[PDB]
Amino acid sequence: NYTTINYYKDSASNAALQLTIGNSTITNSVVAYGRWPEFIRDDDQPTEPDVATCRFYTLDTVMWGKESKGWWWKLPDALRDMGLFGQNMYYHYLGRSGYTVHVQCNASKFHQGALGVFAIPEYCLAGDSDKQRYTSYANANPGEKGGKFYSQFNRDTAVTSPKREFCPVDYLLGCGVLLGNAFVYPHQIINLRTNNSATIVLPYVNAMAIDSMVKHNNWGIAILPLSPLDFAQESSVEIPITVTIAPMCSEFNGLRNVTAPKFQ
Amino acid sequence: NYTTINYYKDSASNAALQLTIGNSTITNSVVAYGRWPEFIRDDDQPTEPDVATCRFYTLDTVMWGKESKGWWWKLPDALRDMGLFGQNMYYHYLGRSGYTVHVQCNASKFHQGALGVFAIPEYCLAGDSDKQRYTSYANANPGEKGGKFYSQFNRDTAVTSPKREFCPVDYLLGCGVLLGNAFVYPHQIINLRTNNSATIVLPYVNAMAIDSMVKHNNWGIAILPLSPLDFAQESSVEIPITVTIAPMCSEFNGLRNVTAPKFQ
Amino acid sequence: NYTTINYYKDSASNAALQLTIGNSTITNSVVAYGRWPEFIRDDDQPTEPDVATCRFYTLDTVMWGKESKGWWWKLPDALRDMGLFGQNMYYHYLGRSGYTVHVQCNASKFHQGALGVFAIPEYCLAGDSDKQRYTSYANANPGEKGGKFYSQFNRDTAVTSPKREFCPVDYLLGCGVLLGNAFVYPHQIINLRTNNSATIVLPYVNAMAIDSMVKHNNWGIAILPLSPLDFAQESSVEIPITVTIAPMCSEFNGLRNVTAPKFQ
Amino acid sequence: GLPVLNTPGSNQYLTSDNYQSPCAIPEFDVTPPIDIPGEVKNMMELAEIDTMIPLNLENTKRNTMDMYRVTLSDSADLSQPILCFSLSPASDPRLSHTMLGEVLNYYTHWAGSLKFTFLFCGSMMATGKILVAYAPPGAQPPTSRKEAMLGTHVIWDLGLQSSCTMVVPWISNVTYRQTTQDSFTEGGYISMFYQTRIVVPLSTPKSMSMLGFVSACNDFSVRLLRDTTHISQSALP
Amino acid sequence: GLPVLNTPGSNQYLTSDNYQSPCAIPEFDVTPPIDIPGEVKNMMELAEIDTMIPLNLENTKRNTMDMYRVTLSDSADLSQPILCFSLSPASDPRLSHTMLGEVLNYYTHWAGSLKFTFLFCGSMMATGKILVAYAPPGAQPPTSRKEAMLGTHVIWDLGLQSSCTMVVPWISNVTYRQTTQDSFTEGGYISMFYQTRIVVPLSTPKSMSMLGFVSACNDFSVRLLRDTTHISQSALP
Amino acid sequence: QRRSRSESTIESFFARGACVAIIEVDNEEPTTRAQKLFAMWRITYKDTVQLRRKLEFFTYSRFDMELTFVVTANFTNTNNGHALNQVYQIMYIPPGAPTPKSWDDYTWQTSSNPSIFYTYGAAPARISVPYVGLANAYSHFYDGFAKVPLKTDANDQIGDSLYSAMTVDDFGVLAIRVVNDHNPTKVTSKVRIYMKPKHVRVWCPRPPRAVPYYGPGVDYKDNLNPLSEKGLTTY
Amino acid sequence: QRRSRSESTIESFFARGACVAIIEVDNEEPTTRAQKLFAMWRITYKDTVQLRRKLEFFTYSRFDMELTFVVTANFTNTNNGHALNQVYQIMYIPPGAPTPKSWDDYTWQTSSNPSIFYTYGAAPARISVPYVGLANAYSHFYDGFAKVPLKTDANDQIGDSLYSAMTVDDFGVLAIRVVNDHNPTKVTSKVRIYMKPKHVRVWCPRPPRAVPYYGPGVDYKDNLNPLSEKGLTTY
Ligand SMILES: Cc1cc(CCCOc2c(C)cc(-c3noc(C(F)(F)F)n3)cc2C)on1
Ligand SMILES: Cc1cc(CCCOc2c(C)cc(-c3noc(C(F)(F)F)n3)cc2C)on1
Ligand SMILES: N[C@@H](CCC(=O)N[C@@H](CS)C(=O)NCC(=O)O)C(=O)O
Ligand SMILES: N[C@@H](CCC(=O)N[C@@H](CS)C(=O)NCC(=O)O)C(=O)O
Repeated sequence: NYTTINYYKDSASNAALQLTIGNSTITNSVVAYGRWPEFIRDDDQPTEPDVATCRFYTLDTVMWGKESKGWWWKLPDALRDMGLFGQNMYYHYLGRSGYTVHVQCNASKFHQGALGVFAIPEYCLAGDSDKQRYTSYANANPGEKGGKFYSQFNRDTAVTSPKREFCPVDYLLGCGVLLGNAFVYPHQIINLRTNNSATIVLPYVNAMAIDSMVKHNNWGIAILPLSPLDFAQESSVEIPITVTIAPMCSEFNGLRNVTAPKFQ
Repeated sequence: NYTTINYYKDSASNAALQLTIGNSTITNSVVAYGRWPEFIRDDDQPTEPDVATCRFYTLDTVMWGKESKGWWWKLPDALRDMGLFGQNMYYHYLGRSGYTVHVQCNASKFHQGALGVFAIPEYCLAGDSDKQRYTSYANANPGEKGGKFYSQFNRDTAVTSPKREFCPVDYLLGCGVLLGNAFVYPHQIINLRTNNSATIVLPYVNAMAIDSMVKHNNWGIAILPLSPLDFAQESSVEIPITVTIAPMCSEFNGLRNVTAPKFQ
Repeated sequence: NYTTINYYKDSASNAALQLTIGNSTITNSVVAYGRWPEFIRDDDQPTEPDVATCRFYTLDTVMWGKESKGWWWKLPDALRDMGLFGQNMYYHYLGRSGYTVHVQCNASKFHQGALGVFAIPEYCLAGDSDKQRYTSYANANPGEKGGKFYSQFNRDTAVTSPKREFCPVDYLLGCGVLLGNAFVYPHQIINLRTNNSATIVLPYVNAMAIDSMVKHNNWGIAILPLSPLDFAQESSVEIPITVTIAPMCSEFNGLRNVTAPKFQ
Repeated sequence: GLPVLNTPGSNQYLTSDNYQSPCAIPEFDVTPPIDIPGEVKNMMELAEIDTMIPLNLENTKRNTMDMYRVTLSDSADLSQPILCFSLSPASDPRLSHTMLGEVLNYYTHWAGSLKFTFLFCGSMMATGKILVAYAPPGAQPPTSRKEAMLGTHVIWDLGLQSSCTMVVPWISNVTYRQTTQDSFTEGGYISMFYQTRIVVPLSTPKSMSMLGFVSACNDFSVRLLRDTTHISQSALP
Repeated sequence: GLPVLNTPGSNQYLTSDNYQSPCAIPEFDVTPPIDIPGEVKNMMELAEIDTMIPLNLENTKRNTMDMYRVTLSDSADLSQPILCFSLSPASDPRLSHTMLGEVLNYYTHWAGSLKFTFLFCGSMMATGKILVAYAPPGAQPPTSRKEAMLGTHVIWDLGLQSSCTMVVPWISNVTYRQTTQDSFTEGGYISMFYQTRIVVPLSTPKSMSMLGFVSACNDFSVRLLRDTTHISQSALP
Repeated sequence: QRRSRSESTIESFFARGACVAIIEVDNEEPTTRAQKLFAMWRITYKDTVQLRRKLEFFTYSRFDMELTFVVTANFTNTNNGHALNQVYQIMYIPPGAPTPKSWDDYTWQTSSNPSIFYTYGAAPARISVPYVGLANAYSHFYDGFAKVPLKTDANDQIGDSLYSAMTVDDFGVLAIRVVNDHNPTKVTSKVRIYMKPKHVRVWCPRPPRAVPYYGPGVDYKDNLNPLSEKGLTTY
Repeated sequence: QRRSRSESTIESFFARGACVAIIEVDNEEPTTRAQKLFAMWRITYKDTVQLRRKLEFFTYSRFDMELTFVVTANFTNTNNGHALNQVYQIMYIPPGAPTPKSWDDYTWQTSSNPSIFYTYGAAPARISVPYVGLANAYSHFYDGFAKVPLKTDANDQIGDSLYSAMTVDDFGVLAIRVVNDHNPTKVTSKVRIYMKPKHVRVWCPRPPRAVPYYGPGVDYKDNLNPLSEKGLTTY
């Protein structure tokens, strides 16, 4: 074989069913990257509410019709005002947690339509102005209500009082990539002719073992209608969509006074 | 001895009688390159008509006189309309086969003359115009009839309606090489004073294990009079020449609808 | 010791009494380079006349006086017309042979003088004109008679009909080197006060194992008076000198028709 | 010192070379890594993931969500194909911008089998049968079911199964195919036809949508890395 | 670092050198080979294949088929030679353009024996005898049968055998001969004569043709590769 | 044998040098008005688009770096004289270190900062750098801010920060100058920087960019119609 | 000993560098009219005749390649000034990759395409290439077409193709430019490419060309009388 000896001392120089959680119960699931949520490994005492925070919280129901273009949420932003989980978030400097997301949508055998649910790590969205990275904290953290997609890019032509809001586009996924490839991310498809619910399990993903839960969002959830809703020969159709999220294996550290962000 | 060590990881960087086949019988032979036809080795299920295609087919007889300059055929082009072999050719995308060629020419003890039969792999012929590689598919695939050689280069001086035909030259072998060296190829000599027939066995030769039989011809057969025909003190002499070809170890793959080339 | 490794694959790149022969008898000898004549080693059947060609032939006698400057002969040229040796020379393309040379010169106790006999391999002589290497074949192969030396260079100032002859000079040995160093070659000295004959044995010397005997001469014989001849108080003195040469271990090959050079 | 001789190629910079160079920050304490989910070892792993195909690239539907949907109806012409395209994973516009196509556009040669999936998004009360056919190259592209059924084909029942999968195997004369358009290395054709028609009862939609996905198999390989044409630049920041 | 001293020849490009250079396409998956008939290991193998000799290079027959044919007749002058040439495989016009000559024109030195074959293409009713002679160099080229028969020769009977073979052995003073014309390395002469005349019965052709072939033997070698004069160029595409 | 995937590995996928910076430096007589006697470049891989697009296939990465420098010089006028061979100084300034304000200030003493001296006409310069990430891996995408506005803040600018940005200064800068004094004739020069990742690990594959980049972020402005027209039933 | 056939082997027969390409590149001020600021050469061995004739002794071949580049520059005028040493960029563009339209477009970033930067006055550049054939061996002769016309085709141009050709684009191209900006004086340069096969295997020996080449194919136009005159009974 060919001979090789490394000269320098540095390595760089070298040549190259029912699910019950806590006091909540909901009656196949998808695990992101095949990794179940877990606590920090062996390699300041953390606080861990075993059941006061690891349970299912239900968000506000939304309506799906013939003109809906999609919805998106950010985690852990969406759960900032849910029981003691939010209190622990705002009373500590460092936090960590995984999630279990459950999407519910029921219809009849005479309806038709398909929804795509995508879980995206580090889901960064585009703005609505010539200025770059000018979106504000308040607009980037809607909370429980979340946001919506659009079919076109509407530039905010107002220099007097810029809105500083996102302008996602459905077929660009709001980030400049084609929607067809979004299936690279963890995903589920709800087809009304086969099923009525979707489930995803998300572990903690980040470049650090633990990070602030207030200034950084680890996950994004996007729901988009792949096929339009229809029902018999009716002009208008509307059905509800519900989202339920459960924290799992949550840890907090850095206890001090409480944080009170200015949301408008 | 001298010392040498290879440094780079890449190898390129390193310093440098009766013969019966199927339902046919014909009453010494030459094997090209000393390799008998064989099926593909171990290294989509192929179709293989054992006897419906591996048999002797006889082409149209030609006449040899005192002014004949030669004849040429292309394989597998010449057998495109022979029984089920052609049907398999045009019903499949990939084909493979070897051949057995038998040339027959009989005369009397008072005749004299010599024929040279040459089997050429990748037999590419020259055109008849200033434009390069402008010959058409129809003219390059004559079929059973085949083509003929010429004693001089006749340029096609017609830009209105170019013929787009080959213009082979006998002493240049139709490809820009001297005829005397054509014996480098597999060959036979029919001398009327010793024998009356020739036989050659051709294996499958190509850069690929299997290839299309419609857009590529693997073999060419060339017959040329090395010595002119003569008989007693007669002014005109004509005798027949016959060619019989048998496919051997033929395989086909890629079954779909039938292909119908436009031959004029 | 110092370390060295050869890198390139090529070696060049690497850093650096009575003597009876056949039917002849003649009543100390010198062997050139201490090598006796021998036949070709183990490393077309040659012809070898064992005794029809290996015998003593006597040339024409010459006269030595007070003004003689020397004589020279070329071998095998001098024996081209001696019995069957010449016939074998001219009937074959390749020849090989060694020689035994015997020089005879007798006088009285009252004479004085000294002769030097030199055997020279590849004895090339100088011309007699401004043109270089312009000597003719006929003049360069005198034969039995041989040639003579001169005490000065006589230029042939005749462009109309150049002679194309050698012009040897005694003190330059006819080749541009001082005579005193000619003793580097195999040599003998005949001093009239001690002896009267000389003998030399010459093996076959050439860059090839065998070569043509017609266009190339392997040996040259030169006889020069080192001391002038004298006798009592006489004005004129002349004595005879005789030369006898015997081929030894002669081989021939390449039999065809006979060669007839044009000697004038 | 030690004698040496300089050979051709000295003092040149080849961007694909692999040599050793000095480190400008010696004795640096590198931060240790952690186990992050989603590690990737090979780019082919990305090409094995199914992604939607923009089948409908009509003028008014391209660059829009509807380009991912193919319409099906109970009153369609049963003698005409539903969709047709060519087996050019990197050059065909309908396959070039998929993840498989994006990966292939960084390479020059490709080989292997492909997997196509079709999803039916109608009502549970709809029924029908479809024929999905692949034809190797060499002959006329199929224009009718009779021609298509002579090649490789699969029959799909909508009622029993809402999704269908067809594997296109590797059948070629050369060992590798080019990622650019070239007749000498054409791959074949893919077509779809109605075996039976779509039947729906009353009070049910008569029109529905179908989706398509493509992916590579474990016997897929690429060769000769090269730059892509999907990104450009006109000015430097 | 390590002290070094640069020697003469550094930073030069010799076209016949053999060094290592970096690879511009690392980690390439090469297509494996297959067993293709007709593999060649040495160029001498091509020189051992017999090929026709254009013996008749007359003005009106050169560059034509008839240049490969030598005429024989029953009324020819029995005292004159049929054909004559010199043993110069690479420089003689009648041997230079043969396969042996083409191979030799790429080299400077050659050595070894040669094989000549002659084929008779008359009728079965014709009979005769021929003498084929080789003469080593040094003497006058033979002009009559009496001179030719003194050298190497073979007697050929047309009736019994239609083909004859003569082996010219290696007989030379130097170990290698030049591929160019030079009197110091001349090879000899080849001649043909009628031993008896050609006899034919009535109702039979009186004229016939003969063909010639040449090849090398297993004891043939070449040396000092060089460019050939059989191909030229005047403009670049 | 069977086909292999040797060249589709991450290491093979990133085993090429890519340009990331073209920097202009001039040698001439200093004057009152603005000049390019020394240049400062902020380190980043987003100036170009090829390596950026290749890297953005994944969310997280961890690798070492190899940097190569190619220098090309030329004249500007032809009636001022000639010049002798020049020497270029390249200094790395990490965050917090003092920055030059002139081509001949004390900061060029480089007592602690690493520096390279390059002689024109020699082989292109080359160095290697280890992984210098504060966290356990590099983050190509960061959904968050560096500050959080608070209700008790006096004004709204206290907590304002750019979206999807970690640090104002990251990885420092490179300062390039010509050490030689000024000849009577001006001489211009360009330095091209080529970057090659080594020992690469990646996580969380991501779909590639489909529309032209617009700034360091994921924003898009123009050319939002990449796909072309084709027939539904057209081969 | 006995004579050997060491130098008549295939490897020894092809163990020499042969020129295949001479390419002209100029450095000057860009202008509206046509210029040679960057050159693109299509890879092939048929531009010259020596290596082509040597290779065409056989029908099939399989080998790796060694490429060497020799660069020679000169001036054109003598009343414009002088120039500094130049740097040349050579980039390999495989089929399907974007091609440059100017000497300073984004395509020169060479994020994935291999490239060589050469400094004038140094040793000639050199690289090696493996066997990159799609099939199991290279085909010097191909008797066939790439398309087959069909009776159902709308027109005759659908199935028309050149005889004895496989692919329109094979092996890609090489793009050569001068990285340095333009001096006031124009400078011309020529790049000569030399090719050496290595690890050679061949199949199906073929008689050599006897008449001048005419195009990439086997066509012949002029000089069809190679042999000279000689006497039948003349030694
Ligand atoms: C992700 C990612 C990684 C990087 C670049 C990190 C390396 O940054 C550098 C560079 C480009 C050069 C030097 C450097 N060290 O020494 C020199 C000098 F000597 F050339 F000046 N330059 C040091 C660092 C940390 O940017 N984004
Ligand atoms: C038969 C036959 C073989 C060939 C040439 C095949 C090799 O083609 C090349 C060449 C000539 C150069 C490169 C190349 N790789 O890198 C470079 C660069 F770095 F110099 F740009 N050039 C790559 C291939 C495939 O052409 N005909
Ligand atoms: N003299 C002509 C021809 C130059 C040329 O390119 N010649 C070719 C052969 S026609 C060649 O290979 N020349 C040798 C070389 O320059 O390497 C010119 O200068 O344009
Ligand atoms: N032609 C313009 C653009 C030059 C330029 O910097 N081009 C960029 C891409 S927009 C590039 O990478 N060019 C190739 C290079 O010079 O390395 C100029 O000269 O200012």
